[PDB]
Amino acid sequence: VADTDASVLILGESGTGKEVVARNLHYHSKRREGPFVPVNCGAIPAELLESELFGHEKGAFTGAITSRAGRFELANGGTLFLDEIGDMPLPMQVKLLRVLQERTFERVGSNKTQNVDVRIIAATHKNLEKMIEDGTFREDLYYRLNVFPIEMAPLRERVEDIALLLNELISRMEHEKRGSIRFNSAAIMSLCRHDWPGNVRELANLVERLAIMHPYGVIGVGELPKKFRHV
Amino acid sequence: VADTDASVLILGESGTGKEVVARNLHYHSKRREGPFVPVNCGAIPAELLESELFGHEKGAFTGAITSRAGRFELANGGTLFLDEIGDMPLPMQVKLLRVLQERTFERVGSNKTQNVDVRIIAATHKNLEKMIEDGTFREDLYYRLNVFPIEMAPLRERVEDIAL
Amino acid sequence: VADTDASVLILGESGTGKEVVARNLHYHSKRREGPFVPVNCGAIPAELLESELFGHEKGAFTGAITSRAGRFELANGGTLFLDEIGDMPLPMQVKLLRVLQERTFERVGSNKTQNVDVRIIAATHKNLEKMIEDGTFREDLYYRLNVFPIEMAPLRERVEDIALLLNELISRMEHEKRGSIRFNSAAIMSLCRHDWPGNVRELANLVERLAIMHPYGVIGVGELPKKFRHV
Amino acid sequence: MHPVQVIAVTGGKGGVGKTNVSVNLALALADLGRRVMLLDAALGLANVDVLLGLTPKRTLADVIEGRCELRDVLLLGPGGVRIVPAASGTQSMVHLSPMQHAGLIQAFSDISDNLDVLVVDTAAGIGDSVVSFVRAAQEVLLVVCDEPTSITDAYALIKLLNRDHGMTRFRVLANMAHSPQEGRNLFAKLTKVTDRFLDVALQYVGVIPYDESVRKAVQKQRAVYEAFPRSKASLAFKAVAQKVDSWPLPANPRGHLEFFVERLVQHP
Amino acid sequence: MHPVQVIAVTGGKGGVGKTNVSVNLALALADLGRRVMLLDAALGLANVDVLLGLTPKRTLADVIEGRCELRDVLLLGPGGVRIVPAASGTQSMVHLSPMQHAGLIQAFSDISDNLDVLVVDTAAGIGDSVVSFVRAAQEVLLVVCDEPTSITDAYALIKLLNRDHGMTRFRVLANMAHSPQEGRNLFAKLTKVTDRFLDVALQYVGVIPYDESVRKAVQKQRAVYEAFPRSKASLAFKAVAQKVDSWPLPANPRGHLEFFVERLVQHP
Ligand SMILES: Nc1ncnc2c1ncn2[C@@H]1O[C@H](COP(=O)(O)OP(=O)(O)CP(=O)(O)O)[C@@H](O)[C@H]1O
Ligand SMILES: Nc1ncnc2c1ncn2[C@@H]1O[C@H](COP(=O)(O)OP(=O)(O)CP(=O)(O)O)[C@@H](O)[C@H]1O
Ligand SMILES: [Mg+2]
Ligand SMILES: [Mg+2]
Repeated sequence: VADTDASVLILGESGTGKEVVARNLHYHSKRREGPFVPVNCGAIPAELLESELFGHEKGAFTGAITSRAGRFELANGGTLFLDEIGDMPLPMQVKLLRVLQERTFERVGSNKTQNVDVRIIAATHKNLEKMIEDGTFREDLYYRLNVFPIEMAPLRERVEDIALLLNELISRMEHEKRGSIRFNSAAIMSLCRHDWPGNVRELANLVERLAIMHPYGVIGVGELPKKFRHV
Repeated sequence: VADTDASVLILGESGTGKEVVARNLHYHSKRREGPFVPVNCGAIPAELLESELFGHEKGAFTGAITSRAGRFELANGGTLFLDEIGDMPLPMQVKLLRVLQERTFERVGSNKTQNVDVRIIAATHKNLEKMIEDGTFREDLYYRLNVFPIEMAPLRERVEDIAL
Repeated sequence: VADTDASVLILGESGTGKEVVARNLHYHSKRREGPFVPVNCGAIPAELLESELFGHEKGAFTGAITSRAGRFELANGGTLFLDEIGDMPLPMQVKLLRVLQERTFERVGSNKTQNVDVRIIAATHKNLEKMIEDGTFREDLYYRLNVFPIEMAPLRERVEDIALLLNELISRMEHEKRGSIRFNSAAIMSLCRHDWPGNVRELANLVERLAIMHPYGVIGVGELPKKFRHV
Repeated sequence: MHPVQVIAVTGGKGGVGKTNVSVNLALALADLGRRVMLLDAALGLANVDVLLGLTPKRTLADVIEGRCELRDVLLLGPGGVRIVPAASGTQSMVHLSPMQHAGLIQAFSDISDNLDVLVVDTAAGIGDSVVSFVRAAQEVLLVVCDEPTSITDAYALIKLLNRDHGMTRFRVLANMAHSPQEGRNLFAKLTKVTDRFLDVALQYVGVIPYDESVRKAVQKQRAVYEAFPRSKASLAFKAVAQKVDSWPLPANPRGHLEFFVERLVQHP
Repeated sequence: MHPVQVIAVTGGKGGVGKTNVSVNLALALADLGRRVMLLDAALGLANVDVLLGLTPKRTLADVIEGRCELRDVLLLGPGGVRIVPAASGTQSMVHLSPMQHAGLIQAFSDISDNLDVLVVDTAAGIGDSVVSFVRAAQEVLLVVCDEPTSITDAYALIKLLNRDHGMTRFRVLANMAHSPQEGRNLFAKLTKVTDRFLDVALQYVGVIPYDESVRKAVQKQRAVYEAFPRSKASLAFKAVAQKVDSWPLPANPRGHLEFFVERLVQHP
């Protein structure tokens, strides 16, 4: 997908690291000079998602003292990263499909159509098909987006990868002069036998916690938190 | 316009009698056996116009105990009379233009597109152009509707008809 | 953890002494000379939390009659202790995450962005992980606040410390001048044989109650008010 | 600069003498030598100005309606006590949103001269305004009379505060008692009920005797402390004020909204 | 079948004896031979049951929370008077929406046996609940004492009702007066203020003397009419009840919400 400008759908559980994949695709494609605008559809309130993604003009709603422009126009000539697209409501799904195909959208309080050239990299953690037979996600939108799918597996299904991830985390933590830690075989094996809900964020958070706890020392099974210890 | 199935825009002040003109066009066209469904946009609250015009399915909103179907499907094979279309908000205008051209619409709480064959006779009493330069009415919708305009004059400009 | 600038989350049960831990962390940090601003999210109505944390201008809502500084600005140069973070509403969770990430916030009814450098110490008695599982708490805010968790233990699990706590509580009453009181060995043993829900809160409440009720007295087995004797 | 002590006079039962206790306690505390501000939390119906004989040109209704700020509605009352007047039957003060109470409490932080006394005379009942003004105060003084209705009302207020806000420390003052043993017995009954159902700390403050000099003062629209400074009620108020002045000053802010959080944050 | 007379006992000032007047008037009107229902509109804090010594198993909190209907919360009180009990410090009754007050008033139409007496004991203050229960009643009886604060509060309630609801007819009853001339003078002062600022009709009902038998009855948790039926207060209540029974019955419904609109519509 790197050399092709096409809409991407990244499938993976929460915390797998989809934003870095989106940034890697953006900065090494024809958009590398274009803006990268990340938006989390779960952060904006449902009543403000329209104004956030499309923008609004003067007096659009009570509190619209300025003509703030939306995320799509900020991503013109760049890439817009939709994260957890599954909670986005149905009318907004129809307008997103309109942006994807008809390359047009409407501001809030405006009576004109605007054309923007953006690349949409969508991310979600819900089974979109099951939502389709539940009557909650748009089926046509699902086919439009799942042309180039990236399935990012949980860390509990690639446990033998933990050592390399620890090397990368500790390497960055050393580059920023924030300390270093070292594990023995027992600690790494114990970590490999963990369920890891919140995979990579759990791993990074644990690394930071251990750097605070045991700086410049050897980490064993005893020095790991109780929830990580295993026999 | 009687022998042609095309969208009609009736321009006139309030109380000029646009409903009877719409009924005359409907009952003497190819829709004579089809339903005639009148809807006054100003009557439905602005928060319920979506559900009233397009319908909704189970649990669409708090209070949706039934899957009531909208006005457009009731007018399938007939005519829908939009009265005072000028107060209808902009997103509704975009969806109305979509119904007019693409012949498709979406219910509330539904994830499928429905096709209906209806004839739209729009009525308004506001200067739609002045609303266009005021940034309140859709300009493309105005061109789509004003292909067959009927300008119903006020009684004060046709006073010699009062006897009849 | 006290010598570093990191987000601390204090986990335990109700009345386990989290504010004491937070104050000790603040006093043994680089921010000793700064302020300590506590915020209880379960003692402020949901509609008031935003105005209390961020401040407001002269007119922002139907009750704002003056412009005041919020508790983020009050904590500038110090630490902000958010107690009972679990009952914070979800929109306020989103806004708190945005403030913590961007390090900037805006008063309600204002468009001027202000920067504040504060240390966040949050406290919880609810099982957060279960709350993310039910979707009543945000996982991203959770992992921003959980850089260093400190788990406090119930008084029923540290029964041998009750006498020392009693002496400490009586000690602080010498400084806050509401009297003094002494205990008997049988009374201490009876207290040690108690379940103690709301551990330190009930211990302090009982000591206050017995001090005001019988000042400068001695407490026997029958001196205790109710449900504190154990055969 | 110092923390400011805030005293909320309450009790739930109407006609127990909350306003009289507030005014006379403020006057006595000013007599001991403190700069005292008295706030009439009876926002819909003003009685502090009526008892003191004041006719304010501008009240808190002007503050909430925005015609004037908070500093210019202060009145110099008897004994040097500064009074914040409330409205009397104004349509904009009958019932206020919690947001408005929060704004009014927060706006009091503009005042930085009083010597750690701010007496808040709450309204009758256990309503939202009363609870809001009690929770914002460091000390909660309950005025109770030796009647089953007054005991029940005070117990209900204590139960509400303890159950829904976790308060455990309450001060109790007996009013219109015909003997000191009457006040002691009234405290015994109230503590008996609370002990039987709750786990809270009640501290006896004192007793204000039934005195007709108070009635003459009310008829004269002046305060019993200044109109009849040698009466039994005046001496009881002086004793209570001496006891109140010995209360421990606040030292640490709490998580909820309260008066003068600025002084509780910066000073430590 | 007949229209039902509804009497709202009010006065704004707390501790003027609204509950005592309500209870004793109810028992006296039952003595004259009417089927009387007494409602404790003090929804957050119940005092009718306290003064009468009742311990209800189900109260109005159970009605609003939906555990039971309205008929099964009735209690047979002294003298055959049927009591509707209120809650005491229940979180679901501290403050209710106007919709809830409307529903509770409308639900009373299920009762079709009382002989045109329904006494409504409003709470202290001029709040929304008090105004809702006063406007829904045919007769408005204001209990006033000979104090500047009581006169000011009664005038404020009258001014509120007249300005924002157009009410013009008010009954005034003096309580805790030490002479009949005291009651006459109190009425004179109240009418002087009202005539100076308003155009309303005040009708003097009578005077209830200051009597310590009332205090003994409250201490005994019984009513002064039944505990001390030969006291001055009991005789005054009997005279007032005889005067109240001579009031004209309602004949035509008004446009707003009020008790028993059904009987006011069908009967004419
Ligand atoms: N110590 C005392 N001795 C004698 N009478 C007293 C008294 N304290 C109060 N009273 C009487 O009680 C009346 C009511 O006093 P006050 O107005 O302070 O009570 P309160 O604050 O409970 C009224 P509300 O509840 O409406 O605010 C006084 O005007 C007086 O008649
Ligand atoms: N005529 C009278 N003589 C003696 N005492 C009287 C009296 N009228 C009322 N009282 C006393 O007034 C006190 C309060 O009476 P009551 O409870 O009826 O008042 P109220 O209902 O107006 C207070 P609230 O409005 O706050 O509920 C009691 O001590 C009662 O005995
Ligand atoms: Mg008062
Ligand atoms: Mg009462």
